[PDB]
Amino acid sequence: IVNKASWERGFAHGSVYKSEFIDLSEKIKQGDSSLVFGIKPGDPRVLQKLDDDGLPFIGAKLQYGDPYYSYLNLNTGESFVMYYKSKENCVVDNIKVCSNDTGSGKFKCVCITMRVPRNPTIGDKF
Amino acid sequence: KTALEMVQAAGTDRHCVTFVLHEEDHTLGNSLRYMIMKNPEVEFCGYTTTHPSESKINLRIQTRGTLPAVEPFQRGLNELMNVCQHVLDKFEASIKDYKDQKASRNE
Amino acid sequence: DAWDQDRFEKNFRVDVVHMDENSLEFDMVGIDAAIANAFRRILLAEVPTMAVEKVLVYNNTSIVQDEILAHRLGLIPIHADPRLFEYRNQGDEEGTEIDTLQFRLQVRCTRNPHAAKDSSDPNELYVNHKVYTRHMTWIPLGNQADLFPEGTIRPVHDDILIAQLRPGQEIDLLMHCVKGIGKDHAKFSPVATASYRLLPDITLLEPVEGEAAEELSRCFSPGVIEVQEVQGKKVARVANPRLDTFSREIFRNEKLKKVVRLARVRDHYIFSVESTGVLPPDVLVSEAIKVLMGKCRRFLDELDAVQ
Amino acid sequence: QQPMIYICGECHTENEIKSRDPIRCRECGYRIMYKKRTKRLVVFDAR
Amino acid sequence: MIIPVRCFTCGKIVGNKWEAYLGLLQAEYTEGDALDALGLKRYCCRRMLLAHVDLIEKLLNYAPLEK
RNA sequence: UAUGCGCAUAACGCCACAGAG
Ligand SMILES: [Zn+2]
Ligand SMILES: [Zn+2]
Repeated sequence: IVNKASWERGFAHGSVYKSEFIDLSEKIKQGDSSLVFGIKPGDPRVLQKLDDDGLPFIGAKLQYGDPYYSYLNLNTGESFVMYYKSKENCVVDNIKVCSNDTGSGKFKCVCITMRVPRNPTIGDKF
Repeated sequence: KTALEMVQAAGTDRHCVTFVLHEEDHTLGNSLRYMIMKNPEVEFCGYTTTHPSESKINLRIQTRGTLPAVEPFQRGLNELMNVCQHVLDKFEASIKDYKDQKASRNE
Repeated sequence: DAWDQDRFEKNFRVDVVHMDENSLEFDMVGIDAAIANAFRRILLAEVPTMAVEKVLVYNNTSIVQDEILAHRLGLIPIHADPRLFEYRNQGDEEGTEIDTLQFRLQVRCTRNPHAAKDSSDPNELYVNHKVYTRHMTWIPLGNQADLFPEGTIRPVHDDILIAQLRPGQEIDLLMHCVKGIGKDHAKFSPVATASYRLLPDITLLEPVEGEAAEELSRCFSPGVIEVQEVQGKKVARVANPRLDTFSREIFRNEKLKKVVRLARVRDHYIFSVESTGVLPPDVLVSEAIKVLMGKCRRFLDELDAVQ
Repeated sequence: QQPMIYICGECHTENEIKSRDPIRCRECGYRIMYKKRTKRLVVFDAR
Repeated sequence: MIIPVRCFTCGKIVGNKWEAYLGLLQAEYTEGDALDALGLKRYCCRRMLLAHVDLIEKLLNYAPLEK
């Protein structure tokens, strides 16, 4: 048994930080090797929900079905959007953007880290 | 919107009725149980909370003769209110007695 | 035996022990555990206060992250009078002058340009590196600035450390205070703790003399046993048994566990109400009695509406 | 209007990155860049 | 990480007592005497400040802007 | 088959580690 009022104050509150490494070469293998994160400007699928680089804001929350990232094909013009498929509401923590080993890589590797709250509920183990 | 349910028994006697008091817990329930058990015309009285997920109490009152068990419930409510009014008067008079004795003994 | 109101009003009395700001010890004599526990439970969880509910962050570059900082800010007591406000309705995201308060916290840490002198303490190197509770600025909405004098709506304690910054980092947010009872969330609870204990009566079943009096004086809390030199020999007597904490250490002394009797005085309570600072604690006890009167009046109105 | 600022991991200088240009810091050439947090309203409950 | 605003067990405001506690301990008080001089009478309040490990000063050595 | 709005996208095994009861 845990006191409710201790739990409502800060007793054993937590978090879990999930880091999802998104690579447009490795997963999104459609061809032409020219995918970059970004939005087609004027897209009603990403309005005020992803930033102008097709990548969520850092304060932002993510419910189910929210736009998770957007990437556009540069040799075509078509922009795609990917949706957030996890069932837990998270808050974006940071987004780091990666090059290759030379500093010549293009804007296609990213690593979103999200915070899931996870305060103690009924059914948690102490 | 209705906070109070009166559940008579299968008999239509109205001498054994369970009172369901919504949005309520051990505070009013135990104080009412204390004040209704002071009635001589009450055979049985107890309360219980139905489940922790719910917020209501069941309160049983069984009377002896021809009075229904609504009259001890209403009398126990009025008697508990009169108790709390007298406790309020005594407490405020004592606090006012403390604040006058203290403010004059340092001056 | 029926409920005799006159016998209750003869035997009931309240004795105030100590009252300052934010603490109150008093006695209730001749009341039952049902009603005394009712008062204790009302003070814990049903006297309403004002507390932060929604936190609208704009920028938060600190390391105290956002959902943690919101809970952090909800646990701060807001020195408002909760009796002048109302419950915000179900589904009102925008609260009016009646039922909400607004506080703006907007602190930016910058490096101290001058007078650093290559030192090491943060109080000289940085400015606004600790975000305290005096940084919360009340934003009056509606006509609350005329209804409340200046410096009345504020937090109770300024110097509760909210967060801690470094140069470049910034906390920019806006808080909404609503009214609620501590049954809902513990942030609404107006008391540090409110509790009682029955008064102990220590009696001596046999006169205790000599070194046994000193053992008796040490087997209790400091103050209850006055050992005194009447003839030059020492005898023990109970003097202010309120100080005893029931450590029951006299029941380990094999010789002296037969000469005392520890019991409690039935229906003699010693309350202690420690306000957090939202209201004075005597006002909290008055409102806690009025809450139980309101419960009784609620169900009497239900009975009269059925009839 | 409102450029996308990224912060280098080492030198912490602010970097604007478009879609087609190679990502590396314009000063020190470092490979990891953190996205800048900008002012935008998010609502939390104090609970 | 950072000093809790309230005690966990009872709701006593303990968040405004961390710098006072450090200033009492640097003034050569015993930890029991420094907890007495803050009015922490129940041991629930008293372990909140006695056992607090303040990870935010270690966690701000990695402060990013360093400017 | 699932999601989103009849339409668009996504449609898996084998080892090895780690864990729960
Ligand atoms: Zn760099
Ligand atoms: Zn405590």
